[PDB]
Amino acid sequence: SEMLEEIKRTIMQRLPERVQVAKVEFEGPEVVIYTKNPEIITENGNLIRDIAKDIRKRIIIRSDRSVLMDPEKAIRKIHEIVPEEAKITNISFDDVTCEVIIEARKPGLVIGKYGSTSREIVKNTGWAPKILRTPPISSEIIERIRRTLRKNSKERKKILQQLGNRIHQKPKYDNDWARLTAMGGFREVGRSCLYLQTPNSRVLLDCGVNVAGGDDKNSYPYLNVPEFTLDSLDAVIITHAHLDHSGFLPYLYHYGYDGPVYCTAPTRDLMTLLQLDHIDIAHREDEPLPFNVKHVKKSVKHTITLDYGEVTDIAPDIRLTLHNAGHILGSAMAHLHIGDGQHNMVYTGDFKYEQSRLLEAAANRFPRIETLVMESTYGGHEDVQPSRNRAEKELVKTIYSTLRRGGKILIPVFAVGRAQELMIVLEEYIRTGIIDEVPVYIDGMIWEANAIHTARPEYLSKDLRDQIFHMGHNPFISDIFHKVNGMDERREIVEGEPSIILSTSGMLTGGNSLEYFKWLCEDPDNSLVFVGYQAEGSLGRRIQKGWKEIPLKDEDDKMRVYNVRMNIKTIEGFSGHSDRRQLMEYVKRISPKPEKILLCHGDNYKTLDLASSIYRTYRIETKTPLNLETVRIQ
Amino acid sequence: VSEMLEEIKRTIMQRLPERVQVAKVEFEGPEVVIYTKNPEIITENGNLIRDIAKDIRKRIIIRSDRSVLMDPEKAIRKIHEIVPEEAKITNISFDDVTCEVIIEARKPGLVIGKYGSTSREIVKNTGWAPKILRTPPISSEIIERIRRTLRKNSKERKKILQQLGNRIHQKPKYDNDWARLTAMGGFREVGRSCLYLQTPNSRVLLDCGVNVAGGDDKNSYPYLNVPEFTLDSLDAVIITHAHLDHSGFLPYLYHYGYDGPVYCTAPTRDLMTLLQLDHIDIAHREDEPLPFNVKHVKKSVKHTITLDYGEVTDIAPDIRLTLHNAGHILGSAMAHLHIGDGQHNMVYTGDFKYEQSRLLEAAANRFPRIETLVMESTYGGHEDVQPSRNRAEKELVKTIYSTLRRGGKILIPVFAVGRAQELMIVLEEYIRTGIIDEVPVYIDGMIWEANAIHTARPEYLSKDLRDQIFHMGHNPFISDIFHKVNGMDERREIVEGEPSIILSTSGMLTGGNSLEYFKWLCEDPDNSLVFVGYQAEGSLGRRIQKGWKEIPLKDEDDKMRVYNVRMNIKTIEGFSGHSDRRQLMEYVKRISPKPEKILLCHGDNYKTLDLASSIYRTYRIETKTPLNLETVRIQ
Ligand SMILES: [K+]
Ligand SMILES: [K+]
Ligand SMILES: [Zn+2]
Ligand SMILES: [Zn+2]
Ligand SMILES: [Zn+2]
Ligand SMILES: [Zn+2]
Ligand SMILES: [Zn+2]
Repeated sequence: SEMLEEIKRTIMQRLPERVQVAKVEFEGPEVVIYTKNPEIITENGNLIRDIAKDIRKRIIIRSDRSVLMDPEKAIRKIHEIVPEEAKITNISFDDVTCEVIIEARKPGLVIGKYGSTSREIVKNTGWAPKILRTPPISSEIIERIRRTLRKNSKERKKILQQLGNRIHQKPKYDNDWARLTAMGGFREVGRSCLYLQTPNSRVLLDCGVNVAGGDDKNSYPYLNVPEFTLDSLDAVIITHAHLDHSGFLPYLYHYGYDGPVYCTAPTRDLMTLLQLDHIDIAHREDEPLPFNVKHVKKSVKHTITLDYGEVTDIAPDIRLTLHNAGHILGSAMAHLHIGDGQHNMVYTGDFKYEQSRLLEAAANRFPRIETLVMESTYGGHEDVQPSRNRAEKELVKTIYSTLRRGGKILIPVFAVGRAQELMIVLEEYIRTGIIDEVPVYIDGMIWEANAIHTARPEYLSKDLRDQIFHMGHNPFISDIFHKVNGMDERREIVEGEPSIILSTSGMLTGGNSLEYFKWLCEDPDNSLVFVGYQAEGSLGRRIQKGWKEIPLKDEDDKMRVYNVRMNIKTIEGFSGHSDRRQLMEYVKRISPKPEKILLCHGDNYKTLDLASSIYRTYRIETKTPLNLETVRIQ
Repeated sequence: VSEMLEEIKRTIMQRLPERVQVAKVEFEGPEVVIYTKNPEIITENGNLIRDIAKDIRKRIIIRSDRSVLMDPEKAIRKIHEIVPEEAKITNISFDDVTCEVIIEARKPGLVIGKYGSTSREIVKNTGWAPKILRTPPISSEIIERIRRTLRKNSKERKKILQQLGNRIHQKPKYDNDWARLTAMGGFREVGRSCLYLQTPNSRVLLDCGVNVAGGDDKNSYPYLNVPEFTLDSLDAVIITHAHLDHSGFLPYLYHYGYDGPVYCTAPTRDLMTLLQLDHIDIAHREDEPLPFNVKHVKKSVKHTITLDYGEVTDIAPDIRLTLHNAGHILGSAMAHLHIGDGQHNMVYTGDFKYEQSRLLEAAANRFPRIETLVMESTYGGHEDVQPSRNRAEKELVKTIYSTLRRGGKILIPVFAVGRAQELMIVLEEYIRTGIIDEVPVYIDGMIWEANAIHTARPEYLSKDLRDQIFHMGHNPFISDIFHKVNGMDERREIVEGEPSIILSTSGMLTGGNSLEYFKWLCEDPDNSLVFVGYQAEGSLGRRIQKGWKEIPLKDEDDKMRVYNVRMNIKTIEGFSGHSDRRQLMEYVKRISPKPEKILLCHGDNYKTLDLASSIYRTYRIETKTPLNLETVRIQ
């Protein structure tokens, strides 16, 4: 409140009057300078950056509300100076960031050669143009998120006002120490949740849920831990959108959390999609779910989207940076700069240290690092996956076999994960004629997630991105695929001609895939293909492990015993997690060599296995904490 | 007040005869107290009482109701009637809380009377319960001061127990799915021993010490600023032994609003308060801040509950505590915590010597069900094997007779309680025999006052020594050999005087009287210094022990002055109150039930890891060596 004034005074004393400052706000992680002279934005903020580096802050310049053009009139002036050439799809406005969102067929000519066209836009309207390429298909989810954000301007500004007020304070105490407390997904794969404590700050790294249909004592993170109180909590960071890592977030907002959430733009989008489906599933089966739609909305309002590499002040003593995890669209690793920096840490979350058809390999270059916290899903020597090539041949073989038998191939997948990777490869192999021309069916859920993909292309692999937006080969539109919604429709699918099915609930735990499974499991011609990791507990793993006598609800709700006779095939070398050797290589090749390693998100016996392996082959101390244990970082 | 309580009361009384004229049943601390209107029932060995006690697994105490207790003044009159004078009484005290009359006499057997006849009659006549004691050879200023405090706060103390008892005997709120221990001090170090046990229902501190090695606050005090620690949720504090590195921070808690109990042995409590008070006096005599005062030490006493070795006591709805002899110091204990269903119990050792000393019995190794064991590791690491004390004794005499005939004094710096006691015994015997030249040995007032407490708590001393003082009258703490030193003028007269033996307060040279004698005798080659206890990192003792000779400190007129050491520095290994490398190892072998997990504390970093490395390699038991803010899960 008072230390902030000194920050404001420093700005004004370093700035010319010509820059007509209206007010200086502390909005969230950043400092905002509002000017009554829009042309100032246009000029080089080099003097601005000189100030930013001087006070060690991020500084944004925007136009004051007074010098902003009425959106009505603002649109005319746009069409005036483009004009039709770069055919414009849509124009939107953002009352908070003072940006005009412009999506067009050819974004280049919205900008102008030396960025001169957009220069004219700001100079004439006062709006910062966000030049964006037209999405080949709109994503209902994003449209909704935008409506939420739009209609809640006033409220969002105050949240940012207050959040920023907490963030740029001088720390209350010295930074003697730092600690990490496990709260989930340790010596298990499930409720990934990690709790960082400073004498000043309390942050939660991931906040997930165990999807496996079991006890509450096994499905949720340990909030009942003495150290964790909700009021003390300064921020939640969400690596990627999988419910393993994000599913418990809406519970927090139900229990009265009032703070920020940080993640990549895709993460926020996918997250919302997955959580919303999680409501539809419970409403479908008549199961008491705690969080309503409202709690997802609150989550969205308090979410702060971050680009990869974008350094962010989230607490008086904590800078956050997100680096590409390359596991799922928008998946990220958290690098945390703590205090004086001498003891920084990195959390991986789920990651893959290999370029996929969809994503760029996980990052491995960072600022100074003391401690590394990595997943160990496929840890333990026995977990070397086969080469991408071999993995691909294997699939083709299975499908051809089924197709020749005249059957269908069911591949159960999460709405986002292996699904997209699978779609790229299948599209290609069919179109090329490596696989026989056969319809590939896809759950609305996956489809809707794909929409998000094409809409955040910057988060895809360069290779793929350029293939879509420069070469015009977009696999997700292909006539090969057919969108699926309604059990009514699905009935026809299973009764129809030999085909390939992608359906929701990655491990066969409820959802659509289960219903397909019911219909197809009793025919030896059909085959079930496993691609993702099958967690312990899940029916998927039970099936995989060889279980062939499964009891389920009937056409009505009658319990019926199902004698599985269909082919069960697991295809290794496709998972979103880096394999055993890749994990070990990731440690060999790091930015600064870490001095301590923690292992999480890993099956009990695989975690211990990797730990000794790492140490004996690299002589680096690795801790393998149990679920309620705490490790010191500083 | 509570329904769970009333239920117990009914079950108690429906199993009692009309003859037990029961006034009321109270829950007072860990125990259930039956007040009776018929004192003659106290007399009978409550065979039915103990039966009820085992059946409900609670501890039951019988007392006379305040109704049938005779006036204190009137009671005294009735007592002197029945001795009548032969067994010469020294002092008579009363305790409103326990309904107990305390009597110290020259001949206690005559106050009991054959067949307990006399004592029985005192109950019949006054309603008071006679606690009979022999009058100690020396009275303890500190023990008397405590007793006064307890008398003049009985009103409050009665209420304190009533609430505490009310909290303890409740049904556990949540299941006992998990248990965990947070290191808060004295881990990978020796300094602020403090340990935080937490269940879903209960929060207990094991030890609460101060790193006497006075430096930064961030290094001297335990880490209470850990998120998981609240003072409002803390159910109990357990103090193993009176040493400041285990007990010195306790008064801070009460300063900062702690309202709960402290558990320990009677001598521990007494010794505690002595060292705690001395620590306060030292700071104020040396113009230095300390975040607690006398006021707070008094509060600490008010809330203290003393226990005997092997006394099972309900601490929390899901915790039972038993203290076992640690053999380290007078009253030194290990803690056995029976948690929940008892499947995942733990033991904390504190400091301990797994060997019989002249002064104390060997550290207990026999316990009921255990899963986790937390032991000290001061002398971990293969290098830290100590030679037999028979050798240490011989090697000590050698040094003495050398320095003594050279025209020099022998300085031994010791904490008021510790090696001082042991040393005095072995010293007394050797001069009396004539193995040592007869020279006067000077003691600091502090060690003397500590001794007083030793002779007042006989039952905690080794069986041998207990027998030799209280049945043979060979009390070594009386020998004309020793001289109590108070004031500064006496100390100067020893330095200029003719050579002899010195014992001075503050073990490793922190300050106090210990630093005074040093700044008088170190520049003389004739003199020498002997280390007998452990030397912690942040001390001058540790520096002088490792070969360092030059130091900067203050003079008479508080002047920054140089001090050059020419004297002999001889360390006598094989006398510390900590069991050495061989004994620590042996302890793990002979431990009653084999633990399935071991945590190491109170050890030097490199030694801790060394030991742990060897524990696992030898016995293949998981050993954790947690850093100072880490948490280990027990269940
Ligand atoms: K809590
Ligand atoms: K605290
Ligand atoms: Zn995961
Ligand atoms: Zn994931
Ligand atoms: Zn490109
Ligand atoms: Zn000790
Ligand atoms: Zn100690």
